[PDB]
Amino acid sequence: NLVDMRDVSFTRGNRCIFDNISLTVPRGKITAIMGPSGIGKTTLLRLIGGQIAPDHGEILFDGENIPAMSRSRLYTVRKRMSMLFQSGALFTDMNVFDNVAYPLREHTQLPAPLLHSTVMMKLEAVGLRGAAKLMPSELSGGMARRAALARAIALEPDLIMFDEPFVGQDPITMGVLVKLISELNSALGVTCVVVSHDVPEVLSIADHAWILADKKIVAHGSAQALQANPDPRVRQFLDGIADGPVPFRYPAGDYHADLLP
Amino acid sequence: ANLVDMRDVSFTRGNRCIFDNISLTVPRGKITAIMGPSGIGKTTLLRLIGGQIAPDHGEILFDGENIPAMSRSRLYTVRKRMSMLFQSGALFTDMNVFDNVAYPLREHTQLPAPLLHSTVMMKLEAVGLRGAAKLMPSELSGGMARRAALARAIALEPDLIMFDEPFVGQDPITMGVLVKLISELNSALGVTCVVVSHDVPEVLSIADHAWILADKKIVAHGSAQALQANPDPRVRQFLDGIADGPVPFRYPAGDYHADLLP
Amino acid sequence: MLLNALASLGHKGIKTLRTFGRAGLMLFNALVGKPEFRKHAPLLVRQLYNVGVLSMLIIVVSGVFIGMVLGLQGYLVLTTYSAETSLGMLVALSLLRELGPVVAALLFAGRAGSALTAEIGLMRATEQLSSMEMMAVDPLRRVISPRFWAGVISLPLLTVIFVAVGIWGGSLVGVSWKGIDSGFFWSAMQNAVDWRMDLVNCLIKSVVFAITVTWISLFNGYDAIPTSAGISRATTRTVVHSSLAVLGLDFVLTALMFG
Amino acid sequence: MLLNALASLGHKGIKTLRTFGRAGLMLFNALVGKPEFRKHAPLLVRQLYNVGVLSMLIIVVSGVFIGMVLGLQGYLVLTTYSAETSLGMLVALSLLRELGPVVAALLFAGRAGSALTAEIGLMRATEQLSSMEMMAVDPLRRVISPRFWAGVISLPLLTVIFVAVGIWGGSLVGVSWKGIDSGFFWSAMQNAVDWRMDLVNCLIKSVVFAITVTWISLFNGYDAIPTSAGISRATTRTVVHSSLAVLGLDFVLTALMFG
Amino acid sequence: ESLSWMQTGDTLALSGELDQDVLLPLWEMREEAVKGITCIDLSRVSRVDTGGLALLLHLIDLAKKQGNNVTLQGVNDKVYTLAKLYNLPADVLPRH
Amino acid sequence: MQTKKNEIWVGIFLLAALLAALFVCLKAANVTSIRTEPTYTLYATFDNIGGLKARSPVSIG
Repeated sequence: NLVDMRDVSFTRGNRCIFDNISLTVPRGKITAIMGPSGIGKTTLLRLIGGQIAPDHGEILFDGENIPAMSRSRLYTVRKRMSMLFQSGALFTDMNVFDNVAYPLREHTQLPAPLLHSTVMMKLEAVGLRGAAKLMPSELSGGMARRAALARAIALEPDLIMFDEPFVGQDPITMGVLVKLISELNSALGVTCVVVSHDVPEVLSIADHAWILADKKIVAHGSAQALQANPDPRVRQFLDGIADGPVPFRYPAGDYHADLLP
Repeated sequence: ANLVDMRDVSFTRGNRCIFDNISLTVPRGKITAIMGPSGIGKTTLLRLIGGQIAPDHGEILFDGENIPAMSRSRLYTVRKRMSMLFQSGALFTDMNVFDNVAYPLREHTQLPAPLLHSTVMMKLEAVGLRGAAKLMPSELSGGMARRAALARAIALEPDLIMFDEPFVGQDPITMGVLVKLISELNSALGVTCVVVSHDVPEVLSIADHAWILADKKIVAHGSAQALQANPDPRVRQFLDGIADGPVPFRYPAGDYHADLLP
Repeated sequence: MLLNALASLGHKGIKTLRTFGRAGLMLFNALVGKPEFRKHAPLLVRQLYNVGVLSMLIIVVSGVFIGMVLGLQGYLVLTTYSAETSLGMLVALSLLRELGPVVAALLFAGRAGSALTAEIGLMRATEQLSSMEMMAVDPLRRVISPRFWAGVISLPLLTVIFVAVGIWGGSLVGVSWKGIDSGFFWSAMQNAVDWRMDLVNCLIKSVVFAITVTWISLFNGYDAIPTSAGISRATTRTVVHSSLAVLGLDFVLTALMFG
Repeated sequence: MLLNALASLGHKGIKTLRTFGRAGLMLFNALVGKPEFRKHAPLLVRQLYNVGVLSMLIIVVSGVFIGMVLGLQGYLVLTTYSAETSLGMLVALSLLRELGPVVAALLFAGRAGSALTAEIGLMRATEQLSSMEMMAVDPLRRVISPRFWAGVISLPLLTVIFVAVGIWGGSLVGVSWKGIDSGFFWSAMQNAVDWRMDLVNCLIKSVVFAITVTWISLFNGYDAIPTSAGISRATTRTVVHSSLAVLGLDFVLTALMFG
Repeated sequence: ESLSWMQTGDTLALSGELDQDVLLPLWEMREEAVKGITCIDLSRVSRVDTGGLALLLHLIDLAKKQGNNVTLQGVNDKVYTLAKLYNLPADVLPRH
Repeated sequence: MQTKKNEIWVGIFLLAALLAALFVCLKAANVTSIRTEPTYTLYATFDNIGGLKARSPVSIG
């Protein structure tokens, strides 16, 4: 196991997010952490990277403390994470060729003719070799998300975190991003963490599902044992039904007192 | 018979051509689904029926009357019977949710003051937002703002509701609510819904006639059953998430032996 | 180069005529139309709080900060001249002829002029102006017309507050430690101040400085790309255009009615 | 009324102390780190083009207009004492004392100060600073450290261009339009032969008014809501906070150097 | 687009079509219209919108305070279809 | 406690600084507002007052 979130609990000043949740992911596997909108699915990956510190709890980085090394030591662990974001996380003041080689000019010591042979072939893994001298503002929504995948494999990481991928896109580019995770899991040997909410496509590539409901952990089954779970909260996050544990209708607010008078 | 009957119309920009040669019809009482891949101007297709932009040479009808050949006062007499819905929710933030629903139900109307308070409360129960009427619209979520503006579209009882890609980036919890209110309001009010969302297991489940616009043309005008069993490399590429095919998975280029080693 | 040298300069002249041609066409449809008097009566009060009331805090606190520096620097230049009683012809005459509608217009474009452009730009990204066309109402007469009349009647009203506080601000730094009385400072101020000379002519140049500022704030808010970068590009565009429209018209308005 | 009235003041008293808490902590962790001179050597020239070179289309073309209105309005007021000899006296003395680092600061914060907030705020909306924080590179040294130094050394370099466009801008009404060329105009301009007055004190006020503008321009862009409305809100509040920082501190900087 | 309502045999016979633009002769003269009405029958209607259905709900509250009840017969298809969509409670005139 | 006690402790400290701020701007701004003078006039006789106007101060010694 890479990260061991035992008793982590995140609570803001107004509304709390996590209260005694538990996450477990092994190495070389794909684990999808699904959940509805409204809850802090973006802030779940921030605790692994160490950008914010939790109130009560710890993240065990395979025998190493995450929020206890904030003095010139978190940067040595952050070089092998390469967190991928939902929107375009690449810079707009340069071309897309300098975005992929951006961790290669400050961390690795590679010459200039050797850098052109290790970055141009990284774009062939995502299929963007011909689009190398193009501006990031000229790319589309699905094309700019694939440029951040070549930047994620620029330092050979061990735990890639996909913060809401292939959401709000066409099914042409949605079938591309689901295939690139399976090609980078077996041929490279990395761990992918997906926190998307799209049900009928993330279960075909993942090996562990973690459905969040009532801001707690209610499901910890696999990709095949999740559909046979007799739970009212787990099955409501499946194929579309309106009624369930959460109500789509607002409760009784004295409808007879404001309709006729 | 039909309602729109869109003839051969085009819409070309200064550098990019969006529509070249299309032919589409919309019947009365049915739900028309016009879906396709992203990148093309799917938003500008609904703008031609309303009349916000100037199209190319063509002729579109609205119950027999030509839409772009209208005056200023003649266009507003037919644009109040459509009440299209946008993606993120085009609701005003300078007022509450109770005054946001009855925005066309107050200016050009003949309803008195005590009868106007009962009309909004009946329309808010059709979408499930009766209790959410005394708060700011900025406090609502993404899926909650689509149902607040859905009750605004059924204020003047329209006949052609045009959805601008709904439930495209929401959770599956609220996705079952938006897919239920379209099929419920179609049989209860007799309105025609136009959904341009590219969700092949969601839009096809509530529609009876689909349209595919892949190469800027009408390539498939079948029903919800004959679309999945149509042998064609272009229509089957959009279905079930096919990566390789007519769409280039790689970028079109060459000289692979000239950019890797040198 | 000579044949290709006009390919970059001649194309900018076509878009310049289309830019200024759309500003005059938008203002013609927003003013000349149906006389909506009873309908636009609560709309003018709503658009007077964020333009007149919310921009009143900056001009009041800067009115005492424009007289305490002008009245203190004006005391050292009049040293060894025996003209300490003529302070009213320097702190009150320059705040009405040179300053006044020039400095307050630069603060109007930063607080009220900059926020008026970002308000329409935020409603264009959410397509709130396009939804008014589906409700069979005029979008140029409901969201643009109450915002033009609320800015043309506020900046001449905010100019008098910038003058009267700045006159009292010059009297605050005047009799503070100099030892002068309150009879000599208000004696030379009454001279050369009459009708159609300084008080009326300040109100004449103030309403011209209110149309040209609010015209740019409503045009760039209506002509912007509906994205995250188009609103911020048009927000900073109105501050540069109003800085050249106020200071650029200062040389024109000085040649007519000197004083 | 002792507990209900003081309940709302506690929410606006703690957050105001935390407003200046993150403003001083961000600037502190940008210069006390490791010193690199060759790493930010291409990064400093890139940020100097946006702040200093693109801001030349507002200060230079309007600095002549401020120099022109100081000759027209400064001629009819002195028709009975000195109409030709003291024409170039009030132009060179006012532009080098209070019109130099103050009037050009409103033009610097309107173009290079307002867009600096929207540049940092756009990176937090599409998550650009968070992706740079996920590497081993300090995010407070790539977008803060070369951008703060490109605004500190830019405004004194832009003030002298504003001075040279004001003295020469007042020369079109001196040597022309019923005036003398160099006999009575330029002879009364070198009365300040001391190097301390109008040269050091003009450069001192230009450095102080450059740090206080770029600090708020980098604070509102770094602390904003990651949405479309949070970037436009911090752009408006930057111009208001910078205008009170160059006018409220103008009375402070004058009271010890001109009194 | 005409409101041809009559009250002779203590039964309000609504004719024409109920819309959101013709409600002035029926809303102002509503206090002396219903005083002892126990049965309301309508036949000459085609479609009832949301604004037309809001007038029928206000006539029930004016009759419940008098002491007696009221039953309605002759329902169309469009009346009860929009009643199930708007989720009317049990404190109003039911589907009997 | 400690969630509202610190707000009133910093609340009464700000009103202590607010009322002290009005005491600084009390000797220069509040001129001819509370310090009045009794009203009894005299009469003089001259041939020409020169450049004398209204609100001209008189002085003895």
